[PDB]
Amino acid sequence: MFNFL
Amino acid sequence: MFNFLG
Amino acid sequence: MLCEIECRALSTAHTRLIHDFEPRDALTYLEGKNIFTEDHSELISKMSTRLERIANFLRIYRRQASELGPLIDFFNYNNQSHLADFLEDYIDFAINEPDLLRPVVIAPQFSRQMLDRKLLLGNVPKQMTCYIREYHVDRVIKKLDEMCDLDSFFLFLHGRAGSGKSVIASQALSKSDQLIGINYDSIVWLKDSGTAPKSTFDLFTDILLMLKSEDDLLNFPSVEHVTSVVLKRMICNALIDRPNTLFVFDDVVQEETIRWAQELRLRCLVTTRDVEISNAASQTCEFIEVTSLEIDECYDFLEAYGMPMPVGEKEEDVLNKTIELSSGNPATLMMFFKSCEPKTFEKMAQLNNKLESRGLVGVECITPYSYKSLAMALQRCVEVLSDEDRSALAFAVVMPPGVDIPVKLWSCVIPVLDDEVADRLKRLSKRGALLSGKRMPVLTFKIDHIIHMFLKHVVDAQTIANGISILEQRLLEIGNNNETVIRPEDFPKFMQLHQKFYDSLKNFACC
Amino acid sequence: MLCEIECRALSTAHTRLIHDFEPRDALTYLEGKNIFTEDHSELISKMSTRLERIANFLRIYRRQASELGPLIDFFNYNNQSHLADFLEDYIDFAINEPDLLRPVVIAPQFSRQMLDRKLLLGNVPKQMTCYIREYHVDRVIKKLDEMCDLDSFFLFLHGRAGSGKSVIASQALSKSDQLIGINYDSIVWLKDSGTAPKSTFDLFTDILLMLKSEDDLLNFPSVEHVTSVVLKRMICNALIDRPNTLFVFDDVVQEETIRWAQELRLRCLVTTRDVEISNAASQTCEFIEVTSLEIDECYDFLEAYGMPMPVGEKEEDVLNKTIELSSGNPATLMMFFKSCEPKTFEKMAQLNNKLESRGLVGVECITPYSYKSLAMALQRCVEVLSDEDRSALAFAVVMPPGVDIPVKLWSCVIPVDEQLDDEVADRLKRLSKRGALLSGKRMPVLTFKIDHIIHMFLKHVVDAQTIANGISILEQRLLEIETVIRPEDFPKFMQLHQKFYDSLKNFACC
Amino acid sequence: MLCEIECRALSTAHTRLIHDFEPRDALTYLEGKNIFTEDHSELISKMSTRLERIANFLRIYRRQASELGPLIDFFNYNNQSHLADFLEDYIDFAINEPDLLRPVVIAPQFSRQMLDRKLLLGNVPKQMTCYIREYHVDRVIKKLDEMCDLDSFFLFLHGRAGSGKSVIASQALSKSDQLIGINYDSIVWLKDSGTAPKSTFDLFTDILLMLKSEDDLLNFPSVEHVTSVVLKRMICNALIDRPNTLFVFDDVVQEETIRWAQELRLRCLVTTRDV
Ligand SMILES: Nc1ncnc2c1ncn2[C@@H]1O[C@H](COP(=O)(O)OP(=O)(O)OP(=O)(O)O)[C@@H](O)[C@H]1O
Ligand SMILES: Nc1ncnc2c1ncn2[C@@H]1O[C@H](COP(=O)(O)OP(=O)(O)OP(=O)(O)O)[C@@H](O)[C@H]1O
Ligand SMILES: Nc1ncnc2c1ncn2[C@@H]1O[C@H](COP(=O)(O)OP(=O)(O)OP(=O)(O)O)[C@@H](O)[C@H]1O
Ligand SMILES: [Mg+2]
Ligand SMILES: [Mg+2]
Ligand SMILES: [Mg+2]
Repeated sequence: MFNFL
Repeated sequence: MFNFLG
Repeated sequence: MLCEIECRALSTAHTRLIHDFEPRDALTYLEGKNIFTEDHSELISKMSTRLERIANFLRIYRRQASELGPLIDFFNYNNQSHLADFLEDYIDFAINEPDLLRPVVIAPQFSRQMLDRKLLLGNVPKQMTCYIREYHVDRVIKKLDEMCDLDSFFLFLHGRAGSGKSVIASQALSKSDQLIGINYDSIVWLKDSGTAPKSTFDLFTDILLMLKSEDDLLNFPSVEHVTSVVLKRMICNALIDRPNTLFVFDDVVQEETIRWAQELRLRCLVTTRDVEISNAASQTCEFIEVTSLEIDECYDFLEAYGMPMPVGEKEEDVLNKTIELSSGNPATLMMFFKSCEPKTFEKMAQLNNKLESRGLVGVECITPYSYKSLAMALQRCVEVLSDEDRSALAFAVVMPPGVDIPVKLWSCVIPVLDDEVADRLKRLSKRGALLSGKRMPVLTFKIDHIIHMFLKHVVDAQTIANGISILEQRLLEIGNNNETVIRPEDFPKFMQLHQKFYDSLKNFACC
Repeated sequence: MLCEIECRALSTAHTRLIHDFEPRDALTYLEGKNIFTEDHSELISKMSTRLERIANFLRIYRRQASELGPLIDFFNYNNQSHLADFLEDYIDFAINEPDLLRPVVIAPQFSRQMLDRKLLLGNVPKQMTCYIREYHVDRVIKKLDEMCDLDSFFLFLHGRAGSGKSVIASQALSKSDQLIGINYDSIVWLKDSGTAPKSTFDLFTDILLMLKSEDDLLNFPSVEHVTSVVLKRMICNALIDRPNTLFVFDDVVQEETIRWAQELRLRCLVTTRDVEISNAASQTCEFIEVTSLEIDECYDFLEAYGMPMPVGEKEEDVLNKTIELSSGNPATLMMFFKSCEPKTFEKMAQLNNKLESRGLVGVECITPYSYKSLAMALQRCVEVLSDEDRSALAFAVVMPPGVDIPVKLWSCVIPVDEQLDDEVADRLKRLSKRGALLSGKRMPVLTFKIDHIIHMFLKHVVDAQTIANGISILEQRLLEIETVIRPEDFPKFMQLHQKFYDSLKNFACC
Repeated sequence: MLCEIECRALSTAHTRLIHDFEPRDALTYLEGKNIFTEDHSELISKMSTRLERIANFLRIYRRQASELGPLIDFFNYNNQSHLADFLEDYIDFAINEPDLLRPVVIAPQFSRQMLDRKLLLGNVPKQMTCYIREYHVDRVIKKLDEMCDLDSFFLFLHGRAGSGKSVIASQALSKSDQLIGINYDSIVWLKDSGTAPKSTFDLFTDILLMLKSEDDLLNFPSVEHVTSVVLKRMICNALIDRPNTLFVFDDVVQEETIRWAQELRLRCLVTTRDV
C-alpha cells in the first residue's frame, strides 16, 4: 500500500 | 506520433 | 586601555585632530605623567609626516593609560583648547549623562542595510507582500523580541505542509527593523530538509560557511572529511565574530539537526512539519502553531490576489466548497488561484469538481511552493512515519472528513482497552498535523479534507474497500451488543448517516 | 558595510578614482578612523600597479566601513577635493532630494562610447538597426525606468519563438543612453536555453564569473563542483561591487532560473517563450507580450530591408499571402527575404507555394536566427510540454488555420482521459500560454484558434497517420442530430472549410 | 589630472627638467596654491638624490591640480625662466593652435615598425610582390579606410577557391601605411579553416592569445576547458588594451566564426569561398 508512499 | 518531436 | 566611548571620541575627533595638533608637544608631557616610554616616544618623535606622528600617537596612546585624562589636561595649556573643549564636552555627555543613543538610528536608510544587505547575505528569502498573516507573523516577532537577551533558545513555528510557516518567517524577519540590528546582530537562514544521515552534518558545514568572511571562501578546504566534534568546535570557534546571531532552520525533519543546534548553543527559529522533534531539546522550547487559514482569512487571501467576491448564494457556496476542500491551506489555495485561469466563479467550481474526482492532481500548478502539488509534500510526511502509524494513517481514509468522531468508532478501522488507537492518532496529529484532536465532550478525533483527498488517490485501491468492509463489519458487531453536536453512542450502529460519502468512496474502491 | 547606493556612488565616480587618486594616501588617514586591519593595509600598501591598490581599496572598503564618511573626509584634505565634492553631492542628492539624482549628479558624464564599453563587457548582443519595432522597445525602456528604483523585480518580454523578443531587448538596452549608467550602472546579459537540471547551476556559475573582475578570472577554482548554497552566497557576496545591475536572461525555459533569480534578489529582464514560469516568482512581476507582427509592421519591415512594394493586385496579394502564411513572424519573415534570391514578387510567390507543399523547409536559411528554420525552435517548445498537451497539440493539426472556432468543435478531436468539456479549454489555454502555440479569444463565444505557421509546423512533423485519424474521428461527431463565427445551427457541416481539409486528405495519401 | 598634451610637455621637457630644477623650491609654492599636501611635500622633500625629488614631483603633481598652471607661474619667478618659456610656448602651440600633428610621421622608417614589427607579430603573411591585382587590393584598402571610425564591421572578400582573396588581403595590409597605424592600431590575422565544431572556439582561443602580452604567454593555463561565455568575456576583457584592432579571418567556412565575430563586436576582414 501507499503507491510509492 | 511526433517525427522526432519535430 | 580605553573603551567604546573614549575610542569613539578619539575616532570622532580625527577630522579635528588633523587640522591642528602635533604629538611631540605631548610626548614629553606623556613621557612625564608616566603613560609613555622613551621608545614609545621614540617611535612617535622621528616621523616624516605629521599624519605619522598622529596615527602612532593615537594607536600607541591607548595601551598605557588607564584613561583619557592626560590628553585633556594637555590641549588646554597648548592653545589647542578648541579640541579639549570638544573632548571635555563629550566626556560630560557620557560621565554626566547616563543616556545616549542605544542601538537605534542616526544614519538613516536602514532600508538598504538590514532590508538589503544582511537579509540577502543571510540567505533570508524575499518576504511575501500581497498578503500577510497579521496575527502569526506578529506573534513571531514579539516572542522573538522577548528572547534576544537569552544565549540560546528554540522557536518552533510548526504546522501542516504548505500551512505557510516559512513565509511567516520570511515576513517576521523582513517586516520589523528591530529583530535584525536591534535585537540580533546578524541572520543566518538555512534550508535543512535533511532525510539522509549525512545531511545534518552537511547543513552545519554550510552554517560554518555562512559564518566565514567574504575573505577565505576561496581557501575552503576539502572540509567534507573532518570529525563532527571539529566542525562543531570550528563553528563555536567562528561564532566569536558573531554576537547575537539569529538562526533560521527552514524545514527541519530530523531531530539530529535540533540536537546539533542544542550542542552549539544556538538561537533558532525553526520551521517544521513534525512537532515532536522538540522533545530532542531539553530547554526553553517555545512553540507557535500555524493553524489552518480561517474561512475569513481565506477570503482576505482571495481578495488580496485579485479574486472577485461572491454575490449569488451558490457562488459563496462554491467558495466555501473550495475553502472546505483545501481545509484552510495556503499552498493549495495559491495553486488553486494560479490554476483558476479565467478567474470566473465558473472555472473555480470547475476546479471544485476536478478536486474530488482527480484528487490534488486536479489543481497542481507552478507555484511559489517548491512542490508541484501538496501531495508531493505530504509524500515525505508519510515516508518519515513510524511503520505502524503509516498503517493507521493508511486506514484513516475510510472515515468521514470534517466530522468529529469517537475513538471506539476508530478502534474499528485502525490496526493493532483500545486507547492505543488514540495514541497513534495523537502521534499522527503531532507529526505533520495529519489528524486533529478535540478533547471533550468525548475524546474524539477528526480527519480534514485535504489530508483525506491525499489518501484517496494514494492508498491501495483495495485497502480502501477493505477498510469500508471492516468498518461496516464491526459497526454491525456493535449492532449486536443490543452540526455542533457529536454523534451519540446510542447511534454508532448506523454509519449510514455518512452514506453519501461512504457511497462515493465505495464507487472508488470497486469501480 | 556600505550598500547598493554608496557603492553606486563609488562606482559612478570610478573613471575619476582612476584618473586621480592613490590608496597609500588614505591608508594612513584611515587606519586611524577604524575601517581597516593591518593585513587589509598590508594587502593594499604593497601592490605593483595603482589600479590594484584601488580595486582592493574599494573592495575592502565596501565591506569594512560603517558608512561612506571617512572617504569624503579625505579626498578633501588631500587636495583631491574634486572627488569628495562629487561623492557628497551624490549622497546629498540621494538622502535629501531623491529622484533629482539621475538628472543632476548622474547624467552629466554619459558618453555614447562608455555605453558601448559596458554593453560589450556585459555581453549585450549587437542591437538590430534596419528596423526597430518602436512600440515594444519603447515600452520596455519605460517599464525598466519605472523599476530601476526597486530592490528586485521581473520583466517578462514573452512571446512566440522567433517573435523577436531578444532582439527587442537588444535594442531596448541600446536605444536610450539612460538605462545603463543613469538607471542601472552595469548590465549582465546571459543566454540561458537550459533544459537539463545542471543548466540552472552552470548559468549562475557564469553569472558569478560575469561579475568577477578581469583580475580574479585567473583564480577561478574547480568551481564546477561546489554547492548551490555556496555559488549563491559567493554571488550575493561578489554582488556588492555591482550596484544597480540589470540582468538579462535571454531565453529562459526552466522556472528554476526564475527561482534562483528571485532568491538572489536580482533585477531581471527575461526573454522567454513559456510564460507560466512566472508563477514560480512571488514578487513584482510585470509583463510585455511580443505579439505577432501586425499586417502593417510587416510592410514596414519589408520596406526596411530593400523590398520592392507591390503594384499589381496579385502582388499585394502575394505579400498578404506571405503575412498570412508566416502568421506574423519576424524570424521566418527574415528567412523569407534571405531566401527570396532574385527579389522578384514572382519568386516570392514561388516561396509562397514552396511553403505549403514542402513546409518551412522550403525557406529554411542561414539567418540572424540561431536556427535554420522555425521548426528547430518549436521542437524545443514541444518537448517541454505536458504529455497530454503534447497530445492536444499533436491533434490541432486537423483544423482550419486562421479561423476562429468553438470549444465543442475542438472537443471532437482533442483527447481526454462525461458531458462537460472545459478540460479542452484548459489544455488549449496552457497551449497558448506555453510557446504561444494556440490563441485564446474569450468573446463572442469561448473560442481558440490555430495560426498558419503554428499549423504548417505540425503538418510536416506529426505522424502522417494521426492526421487522417483526426480527420475521420472528426467526421464522426460531424452530424449528431468571414469575420463572423460559425453558428450553432451550422456546426454539423465543417464543409465550409472543405478547401483546408481537401489539402490534408490529399496530404495524408502520399 | 593632465592629459596627453600636458603630459607630453612634462615628458618632453625632462632632458631639460634635469639640468636645472629642484622641487623643494616649488614645494612651498605648491603646498600654498592648494595643489599639494604636507605629506605629498614630505614625500618629495626628504629625498637623497635630485632625480628623486624630480621623479616624485612629476609623478605626485599630476593628481591634485586641475591643470598645469602653478608650475608655469613658478619657473618664471625662480630664474629658471628658460623652462617656463618652453612650456608657455608649447601651451601656446596647443591652446592657441588647433592643429598639431595628427597620427602621421615624425619618426621615420615606419618600414621596420608597421612593415616589419606589427605585420609579422599579427601573423600577416608576406605579401606577394611580382604581381598585384590593382583594382581589388585598392578597393579593399579604400573600403577599409571608410570604416576605421566604426566600432565593428564585416568586409567579405569572397571568391572561388584559389581565386586569390587571401593574397589580396596580404597586399592590402602590406601596401599602404595608413591601414595599420593611421586607421587601425594593431593587426590580428588568423587562419580559420574550421570544419569541426570545436574549431570555432579553438580559433578564438588563439585570438585571446594573439591579444596577450609577450609576458604571460608563459602563464598560459589549460584554458582548453572553460565556457564560451568566459572565453568571450576574457577577449572583450583583453580587448581593452587593443584600440582600433583589425581582424583578418583568413579562410572562413563556418558561419559560427562570423557569429562569434559578431558577438565580440570585432572589426573583420574575412577571406572566404562561401558567400
Ligand atoms: N501570504 C501568504 N501566506 C502564506 N502562504 C502563501 C501566501 N501567499 C502565497 N502562499 C503560498 O503558500 C505556500 C506555502 O507557504 P510556505 O512556503 O511557508 O510553506 P511551508 O510552511 O514552508 O511548508 P513546508 O515547511 O512543508 O515547506 C507558499 O509556497 C506560497 O506559494
Ligand atoms: N526588430 C527586428 N529587426 C530586424 N530583424 C528582426 C527583428 N526582430 C526579429 N528579427 C529577425 O527574426 C529573428 C528572430 O528574432 P529574435 O532572435 O529576437 O527571436 P526571439 O524573440 O529571441 O525568439 P527565441 O526566444 O526563440 O530566441 C532575428 O534573429 C532576426 O533575424
Ligand atoms: N599576384 C597574385 N595574385 C593572386 N594569386 C597569386 C599571385 N601570385 C601567385 N598566386 C597564386 O594563387 C594562389 C591563390 O591565391 P590565394 O592564396 O589568395 O587563394 P585564396 O583566395 O586564399 O583561396 P582559399 O581561400 O581557397 O585558400 C596563391 O596560393 C598563389 O600560389
Ligand atoms: Mg519551507
Ligand atoms: Mg531568446
Ligand atoms: Mg587562404
